[PDB]
Amino acid sequence: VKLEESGGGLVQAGGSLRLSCAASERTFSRYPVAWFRQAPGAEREFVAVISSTGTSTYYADSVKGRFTISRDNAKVTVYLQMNNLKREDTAVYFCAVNSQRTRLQDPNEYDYWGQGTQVTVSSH
Amino acid sequence: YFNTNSIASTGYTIINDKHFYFNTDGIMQIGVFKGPDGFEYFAPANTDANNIEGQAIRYQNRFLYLHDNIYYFGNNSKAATGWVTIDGRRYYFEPNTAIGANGYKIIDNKNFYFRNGLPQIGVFKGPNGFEYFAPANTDANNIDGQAIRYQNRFLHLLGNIYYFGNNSKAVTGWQTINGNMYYFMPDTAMAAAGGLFEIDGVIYFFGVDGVKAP
Amino acid sequence: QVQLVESGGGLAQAGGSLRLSCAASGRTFSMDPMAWFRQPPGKEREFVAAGSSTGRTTYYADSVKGRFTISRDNAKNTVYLQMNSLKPEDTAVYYCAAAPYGANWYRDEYAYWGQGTQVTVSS
Repeated sequence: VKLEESGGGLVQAGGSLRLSCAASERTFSRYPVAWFRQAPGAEREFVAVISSTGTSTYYADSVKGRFTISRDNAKVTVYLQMNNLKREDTAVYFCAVNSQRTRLQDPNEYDYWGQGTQVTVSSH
Repeated sequence: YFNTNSIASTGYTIINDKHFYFNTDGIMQIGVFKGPDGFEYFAPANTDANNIEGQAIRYQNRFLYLHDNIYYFGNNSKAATGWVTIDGRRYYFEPNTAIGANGYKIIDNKNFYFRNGLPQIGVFKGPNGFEYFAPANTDANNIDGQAIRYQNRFLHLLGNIYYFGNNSKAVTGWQTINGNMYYFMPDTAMAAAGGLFEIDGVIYFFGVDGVKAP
Repeated sequence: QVQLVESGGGLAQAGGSLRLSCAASGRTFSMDPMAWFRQPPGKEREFVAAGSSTGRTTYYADSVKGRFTISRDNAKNTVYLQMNSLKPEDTAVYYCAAAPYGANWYRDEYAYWGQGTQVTVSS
């Protein structure tokens, strides 16, 4: 209740996409939001999380320096800026809200999720 | 004291060896109320042996549930008050109402924390901070759910971590213990542990032992 | 003299939603908790849902959370079970009970029982 993701798709390596996570209610601003990603049928792995304030962030080692997470509270939206895109970054990307503000690297701990957006990286 | 020109009275009232309870404004009471023999169940018409509205009834060795209140009735059809033992567990019922105890409660200078008449085991918030209401026999032959002396020491319970100061109360907020920083949540006194937590709009990483990574 | 009479049963289909009613007569239950149990065929009677007269306390069987909702009208001396997102397993006779006297409301110790009404869910 209720996250809508957009901004994924196909893209040549070295390229850049910006992901968006739009929320339905203004109460979204209260909580930290995170991005997770799964390869087909495998784990939802931790990508990044940002504090409710927008002030504070934590990243998985595999995207540190390439990905930036951020939020516009006025727009009740969280973004994932993906730069330097490797082929290995191919996955479905999920954003998710966590009410308890607890164990933020763990998918299970999250209460709300978006539908997921597919990101596919080429080699042309 | 006086009666009425259907009968009305004030308080506990015996009519043809049946029991009734009136409020001081002459209206009949349905529920569990105190009479000279103890608290009785003044029941709605037709609850047992075709009892008349508001008549105390036979109701033996069983619980009674009215609104969100719980009572236990013994062999004599009076509601237990104080400490009573039901199927091997000690329950507690408030002497003034016969209603099951909830929340923090001092009884014979001993502290307990009750859910539905039962002393709960764990770390809960009394008026003077979080105490450790412990299993029976943990320290100085304490009874089940009684707050115990617990000084300058950690406690693991239900997969949580707590630290207790000199006054046997759980510390809360940022704390430094043996060179390490913990943050114990003010709501529950539980250490933040095993991952990333947002504390005051800031993410921190805490080990599984609840120690903050610098 | 006291009866709990169930209605609203019959046939429904997966994902659909029924609403059961239990009308009580012979005494007022305005103070008593009321509850729903069910008996799948071959399986034995089991707990569905229970609530206090005020609505403040309600308990649900794990297999039913979110999907079923107990409620009541003490004016009409009736309890209701609202069954959404129905499934094949939900097929059973449903009985209402009132006035529990055991140590908790999951236990089938209740002073009054309805005769029960059939619920069937297809495919």
